[PDB]
Amino acid sequence: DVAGLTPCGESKEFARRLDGSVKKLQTRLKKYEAGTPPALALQKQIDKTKNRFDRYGKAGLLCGTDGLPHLIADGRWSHSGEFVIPGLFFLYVAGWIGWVGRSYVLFARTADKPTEKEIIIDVPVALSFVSTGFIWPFSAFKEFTSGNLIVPADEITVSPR
Amino acid sequence: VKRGSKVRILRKESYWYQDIGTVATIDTSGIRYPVVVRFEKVSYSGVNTNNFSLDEVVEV
Amino acid sequence: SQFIKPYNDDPFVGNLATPVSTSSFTKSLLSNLPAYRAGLSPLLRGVEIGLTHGYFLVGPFYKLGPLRNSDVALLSGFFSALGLIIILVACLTIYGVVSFEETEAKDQLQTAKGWRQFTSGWLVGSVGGASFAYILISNIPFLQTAGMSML
Amino acid sequence: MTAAYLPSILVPIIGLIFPGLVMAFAFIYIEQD
Amino acid sequence: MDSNFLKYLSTAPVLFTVWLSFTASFIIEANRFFPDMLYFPM
Amino acid sequence: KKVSITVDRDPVATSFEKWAQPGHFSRTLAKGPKTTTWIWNLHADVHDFDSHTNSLEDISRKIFSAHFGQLSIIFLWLSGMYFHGARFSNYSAWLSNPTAVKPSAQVVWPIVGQEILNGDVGGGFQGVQVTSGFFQIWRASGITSEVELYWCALAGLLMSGLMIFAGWFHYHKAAPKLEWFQNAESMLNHHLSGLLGLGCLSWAGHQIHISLPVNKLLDAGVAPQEIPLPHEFLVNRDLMAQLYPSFSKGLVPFFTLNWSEYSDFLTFKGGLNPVTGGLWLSDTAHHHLALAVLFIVAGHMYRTNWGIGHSMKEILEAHKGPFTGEGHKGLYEILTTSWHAQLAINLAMMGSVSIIVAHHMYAMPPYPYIATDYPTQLSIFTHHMWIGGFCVVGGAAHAGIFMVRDYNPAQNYNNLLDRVIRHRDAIISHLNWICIFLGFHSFGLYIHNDTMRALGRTQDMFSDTAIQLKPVFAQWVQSIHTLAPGNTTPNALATASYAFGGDVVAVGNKVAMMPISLGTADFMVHHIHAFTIHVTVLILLKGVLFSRNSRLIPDKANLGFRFPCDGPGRGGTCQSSAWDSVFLGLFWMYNCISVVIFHFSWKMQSDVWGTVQADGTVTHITGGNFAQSAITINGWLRDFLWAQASQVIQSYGSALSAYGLIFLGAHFIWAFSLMFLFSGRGYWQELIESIVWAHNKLNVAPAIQPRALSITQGRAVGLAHYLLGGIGTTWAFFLARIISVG
Amino acid sequence: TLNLQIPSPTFEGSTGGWLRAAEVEEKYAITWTSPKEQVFEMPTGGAAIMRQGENLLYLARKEQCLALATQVKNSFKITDYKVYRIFPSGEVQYLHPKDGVFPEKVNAGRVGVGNVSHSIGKNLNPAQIKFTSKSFNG
Amino acid sequence: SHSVKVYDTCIGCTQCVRACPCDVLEMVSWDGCKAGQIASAPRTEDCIGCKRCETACPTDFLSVRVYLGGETTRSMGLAY
Ligand code: CLA
Ligand code: CLA
Ligand code: CLA
Ligand code: CLA
Ligand code: CLA
Ligand code: CLA
Ligand SMILES: CC1=C(C/C=C(\C)CCC[C@H](C)CCC[C@H](C)CCCC(C)C)C(=O)c2ccccc2C1=O
Ligand code: SF4
Ligand code: SF4
Repeated sequence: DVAGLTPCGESKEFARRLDGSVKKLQTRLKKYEAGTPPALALQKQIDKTKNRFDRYGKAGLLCGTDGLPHLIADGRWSHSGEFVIPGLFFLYVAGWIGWVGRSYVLFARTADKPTEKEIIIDVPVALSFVSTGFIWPFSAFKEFTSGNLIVPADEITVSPR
Repeated sequence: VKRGSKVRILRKESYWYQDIGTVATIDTSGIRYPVVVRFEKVSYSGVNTNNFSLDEVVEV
Repeated sequence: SQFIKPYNDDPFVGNLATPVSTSSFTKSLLSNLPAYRAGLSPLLRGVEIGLTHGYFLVGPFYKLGPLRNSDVALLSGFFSALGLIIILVACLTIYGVVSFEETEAKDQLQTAKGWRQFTSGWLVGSVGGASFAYILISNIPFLQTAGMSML
Repeated sequence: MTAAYLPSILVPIIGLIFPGLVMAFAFIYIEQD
Repeated sequence: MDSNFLKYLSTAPVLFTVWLSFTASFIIEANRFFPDMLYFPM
Repeated sequence: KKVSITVDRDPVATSFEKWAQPGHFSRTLAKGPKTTTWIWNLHADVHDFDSHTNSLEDISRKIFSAHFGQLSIIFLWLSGMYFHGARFSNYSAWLSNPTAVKPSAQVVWPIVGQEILNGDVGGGFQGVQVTSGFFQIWRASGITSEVELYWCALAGLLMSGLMIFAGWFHYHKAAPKLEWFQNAESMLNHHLSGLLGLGCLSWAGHQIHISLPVNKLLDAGVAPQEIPLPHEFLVNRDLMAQLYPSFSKGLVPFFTLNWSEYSDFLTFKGGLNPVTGGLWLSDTAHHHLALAVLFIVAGHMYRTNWGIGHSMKEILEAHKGPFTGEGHKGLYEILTTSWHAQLAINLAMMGSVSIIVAHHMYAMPPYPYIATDYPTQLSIFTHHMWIGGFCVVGGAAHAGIFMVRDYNPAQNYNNLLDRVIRHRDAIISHLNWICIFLGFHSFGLYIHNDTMRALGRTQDMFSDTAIQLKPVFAQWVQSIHTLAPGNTTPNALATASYAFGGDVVAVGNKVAMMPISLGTADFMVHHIHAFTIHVTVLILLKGVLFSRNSRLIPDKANLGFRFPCDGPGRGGTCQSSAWDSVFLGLFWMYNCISVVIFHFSWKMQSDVWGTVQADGTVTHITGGNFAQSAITINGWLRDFLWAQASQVIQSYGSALSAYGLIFLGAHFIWAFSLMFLFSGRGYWQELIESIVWAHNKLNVAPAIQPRALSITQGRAVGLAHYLLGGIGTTWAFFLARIISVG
Repeated sequence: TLNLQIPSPTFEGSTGGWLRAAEVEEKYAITWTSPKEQVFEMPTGGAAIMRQGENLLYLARKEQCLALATQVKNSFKITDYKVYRIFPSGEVQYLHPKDGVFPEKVNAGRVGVGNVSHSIGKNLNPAQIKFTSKSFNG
Repeated sequence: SHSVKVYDTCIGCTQCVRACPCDVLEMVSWDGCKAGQIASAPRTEDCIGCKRCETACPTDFLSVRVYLGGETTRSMGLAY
């Protein structure tokens, strides 16, 4: 398909991986009596293995000759859920986290003793800040455009050149 | 510059170069560095005050 | 009754007077060694020291060398001991060249002429002692097997 | 090997005589005043 | 609630441990109820 | 009276105020942070009580209560081990079939596929195999059910609560005075006679009255569920007297000194129990009873309120001769005023005792079915070896701390300490020379043998089929100890251990114990051990003796125990403190214990551990390769390191795969440690300057100014991650290998 | 001047004392007066007891003598100590305090050595003073 | 021998002279500071280079500076 890879739902070596995993769990299952809790645990592991391989085979994932799913990350939408959309989810969270941390830093400078606020967190104020992060891109961009995010170079300490 | 003012440091070798301090005392005698400036950030040696000349301090 | 005292009645020098360092036996043994014995030229000090060390140098080379299981073990061991003797003589020569300035004094070890005499004596004694050890092991079967010939 | 005596002549010389003289003369040079 | 005990609870190591355990519990329960998420499903 | 109880009531109010003020204990730290260095200083010096105050009484009270807190933690750990044995273990199935059921007392939850770590350990159970040896201890104690383990866990929890309550009471409500702590004679009398003596007596009672009948029934083949309860063994004298008839005679032979009547349950048999492969429990019962008698006798030595008893100050001051000046005068004041000297002595002794425990426990297995449990043996030997080495280096460290801080030259004039200081140069020079001699004539033998085997000269090697270095003295000692029963020990049925010589004790077709011969390789590795121990002694003793001053730094005591340097001057004075000597000696302790445990693992796997099959031949795990391979570094590299690491690197997809993961992770962290070890502070501080500029550009610079870790902290962090990585690598490799093949 | 006949503190000796370079290259001397006989720590390792009155001691390094001086200053309140340098030829060079007044106190007649008339950030770059004997200070 | 320089940012606190283990620095009269004194280094042949004076100096970036140079018996701290 892409890059000569085959879909996992028709790959014979993907089926060989699934069969090998199922037999490897079943040979452990063979040594326990039916109804024993290890037997139930092993059968649950077999069910999870079968469900995982079934789910992976019907997802449009591409499998190489090894028998494992291979991710496509060139920007194409047919694999846009493999790298692009989870990454944006991280981009949602991480841009949240730094922003609320930045907000707390701007709060902490205004206190009587900032370092005590640094080691001993103001928990209601911190919870307010971590609540504020849900609209972080627009808030951060408005902070940037109003000159409150970037400071000029003449107010930052630098070493002698 | 005067007593109480916030000043920026233009001494290149200083730890607080382009940072803001508060003037604590201006000596009137013929001292090369008569402006005592106290800083909120401590240096690497743990001090937070230093003497500077008139041209090494600019009011903000 | 204290057995450990300051060295030379100086408490601030970096040494202590101990039974191992300053007893009568230790002083007698050190003063009777050729390196410290009075009335000896440096040449004769070299001769005695070289005879002793060159005599004992033959043994390990003969008994543990790569040719020890061959018929020429003693000859190889003596030749190796002689090569070690020549190397040590070169060490003595360069030590005396770099350590002393040329002075008239020649009756002390720590002079240029005295050290050259000591090196000459050490070479001649080392060759003589190694040759004597070679002769004795060659001519006595007890030394060839290091005592298993009695069993 | 043509001129097979040359390894057995030169390898002991290069490996024992050359470094011994080099170390001795370099010692004399670096320790003299 | 004693205010000094609350201030001790508001210290960086205690809150750090509690928040990282809370985050780990989110990841653990998410992977328990929705396992094997190699991908965003289409 | 002179020995009395003095206590101050309510000295410290119980409050949460200082809980909210980090650094309250230190006047420097109570001002609050300005740099990130403050945080590290807060966590590094917190339990260093003597640097916060000069009052010895408050320091001693803090020490006493911190010891109570540690005892509470240890009791909580023991209660946890008993509870996890009770609820999450296969202990009954192991009790039914000890030779075929792997002990396991840890069960994982299935979350991300880690349920694969619940391996098939036998007995219809799945879990993580445990090697702490608790199953054998509980079998030796007579625990036959998990209900008793539940009750043991409850007792441990109650004792943990009692210890933590005692800590709170004895610091915060009733704190003893300094005069109470400064009774060495009373403390030794009570701790010798009451702690060790009555403890040994009560455990001998438990062994005789509970452990012996239950274990005798277990070795006879009775199932655990039909064995009578211990209180039935207490009250039914007939039930005991079927097994040990001397109990029919009661306590009359004890009080009438007719003790040989008790010869059936107090024995001196020696050797090992053939059914279980452990020591005879009657031998242990007489042993602990004799230890109880000896300790209670030793606990009446020291002078107290009544006139009888020895005075240790008089004993110390009486022992002086012509070679030693004032002799042992002044040491009693040192050990009754400085806590650090006592910590040095006690850490040194606990480390040596742990090492003795490791040796004497592999060689004489004391528990039933622990000898053929090869992972348990390897685990407890390696663990107690490491604990012993750490405690010895800590004794040296805290000796150096005493030397820097608490030593007073005015009170130490011409005593043994002063004379040791006054010939420190002779000591360090002679020890340095003997260390170089040991290094040459031990390690150059391995290098020489590697070169000879590489040069194709096998007849020039140091081996048993070549020029020999025979360990004649140790072999002679082994011959004496094998000949000892009936000649110098007439009342012993068997030898103290079969490692000196004798028969092959095998349990369930696996070797419990066999003779351990000593050849050229054993000679070389024991002299390697002597070399490494002498070099560690050189480092630690040189650090201790030069802790106060040297020819380099004449005022080193003013700088303190722990400083990075005295500047780049005098050529460079880096790592001049005693702390840095401890820092290097920890590396050398790691090397020494690593070589010791490698010798142990290879020698037991090659010459002792294995399977017994028909015609009485013993097939060892590695087939006797130690004699010809442990004489070269290449043999250690290939036949021990390369060969036995196959199990940890092929463990993926099995129950031991976690060890492989830990193997890789330790390999990671150790290498990460070198980033601290090889680098210096200025580079990281300037990089932190650039990162601070980056955070300043977005106005997100913290108020607490970030600083690089201190030079001492850089060394300590590198050493800690190095030790963690190396010990974890050896841990994973040893455990995966010995679980797989043994 | 250094009185060679001043008695020494009572010391049992140690291995930390001065080596051959003291009698060959240079040696240092420290004298001081104590109000009583009292035990002090030697800077070379070990305890010695100083006598009441004057005490003369020989060391290998100046820093050892000044460490002893600091020790007796902060532990015995002795400030009259004098440190001399002695050569094998017998010439004695008085070292500390050089003009009789301790160096942390200003004394008249002292001249400044090594003083630079600008701040440290006004030193020259090496590129001005490469292939030139001009100093980096200006 | 090491080279020790004193720059005119010195405030005359006498800490560097008190921190010196080798008696290299001393305080001389000066008019550039309120204390009326400046540090000086007349005895840099005894300087070992330990930089205790630089550690002791309280002025933002140091007024007393030690430049390590040619090593001698005194500067190497050799008792032999
Ligand atoms: C015979 C009396 C006796 C006994 C048994 C002990 C026992 C102990 N002392 Mg000790 N001590 C005594 C008298 C005694 N002391 C006296 C008279 C003094 C004053 C001179 C001291 C001063 C002293 C100091 C200063 C310190 C100790 C410490 C310790 C503990 C060492 C750690 C250890 O091995 O714990 C494991 C051993 C155990 C037995 C664990 C159980 C712990 C509890 C407390 C035992 C209680 C037994 C009880 C009396 C009998 C009930 C048993 C049965 C009838 C149910 C240990 C619990 C150290 C410590 O850790 O303090 C907290 C310590 O720093 N002692
Ligand atoms: C408030 C949080 C915060 C924010 C917004 C930033 C912002 C920045 N950091 Mg920084 N940093 C922080 C905390 C923060 N830092 C901490 C705590 C550390 C110590 C581990 C570092 C260590 C660090 C290094 C070593 C580097 C940066 C770099 C950077 C820049 C690029 C982003 C990056 O690499 O992030 C990656 C961030 C990290 C690897 C560390 C983050 C640690 C946690 C996750 C953040 C703290 C969250 C905080 C606890 C929330 C509490 C608030 C709550 C009370 C409301 C950017 C200026 C890089 C740079 O210079 O790029 C130009 C760089 O090389 N930072
Ligand atoms: C740098 C080049 C080089 C190197 C590494 C070697 C290496 C070797 N030669 Mg060889 N050789 C070389 C050039 C070189 N050769 C040249 C150019 C000639 C022609 C004259 C020879 C002729 C030669 C003979 C006839 C023999 C060897 C032999 C050997 C072996 C033993 C060493 C010895 O006795 O040297 C002896 C070498 C010489 C006397 C000639 C000097 C080598 C060149 C001219 C000098 C190069 C020096 C270099 C550029 C500067 C180094 C500076 C500093 C690092 C010291 C060894 C494998 C011996 C052998 O076969 O043993 C198995 C032997 O018998 N060589
Ligand atoms: C490339 C340099 C080089 C060369 C050519 C050799 C050559 C040799 N080594 Mg060797 N060796 C070397 C480097 C070298 N080595 C290094 C670097 C080491 C240290 C790891 C060793 C350590 C070593 C050991 C430990 C031994 C040898 C031995 C031998 C000899 C092999 C056995 C035999 O048949 O001799 C039989 C021996 C002899 C015929 C004696 C030769 C005596 C010579 C000819 C005297 C010359 C003295 C001197 C060079 C004169 C000039 C002085 C001047 C340099 C100042 C052989 C002559 C073995 C041996 O037999 O030596 C006793 C042996 O035991 N070597
Ligand atoms: C009986 C045990 C014992 C006791 C009571 C003490 C007590 C003390 N020691 Mg000592 N020490 C000991 C054993 C002991 N030590 C041993 C065995 C060693 C050798 C390693 C040392 C080495 C040592 C040094 C080198 C120093 C001390 C110091 C101190 C003092 C302050 C300690 C402090 O504040 O740390 C506070 C507590 C900590 C910093 C916690 C340490 C955490 C460690 C480093 C990491 C643990 C890793 C963990 C086990 C595994 C995690 C891995 C996982 C993440 C995968 C205090 C008097 C210091 C001092 O100032 O003395 C005057 C000092 O310089 N000791
Ligand atoms: C494998 C690496 C290695 C080696 C070989 C050494 C070697 C040494 N260390 Mg070291 N060390 C190491 C790693 C190593 N260290 C590491 C990683 C640390 C980290 C903390 C330390 C920390 C450390 C401390 C803290 C101390 C040492 C000490 C010593 C010396 C002990 C004396 C001795 O055994 O002499 C025997 C020499 C050897 C075993 C080296 C190999 C020599 C063999 C015999 C072959 C000889 C061949 C021959 C010379 C070749 C001639 C050929 C010719 C061309 C030159 C020795 C020089 C101690 C010391 O110096 O006190 C005496 C000491 O105090 N080291
Ligand atoms: C890397 C390194 C540093 C840098 C280490 C920095 C300064 C300290 C790192 C501590 C971090 C901040 C805490 C643990 C990191 C966590 C994984 C994530 C941080 C969590 C934040 C919320 C604090 C040194 O300071 C250093 C000093 C001396 C010799 C070698 C070195 C050295 O190698
Ligand atoms: S480097 Fe040391 S010896 Fe030199 S002037 Fe500074 S403090 Fe004095
Ligand atoms: S320490 Fe610094 S500021 Fe103080 S006198 Fe010396 S040079 Fe001047």
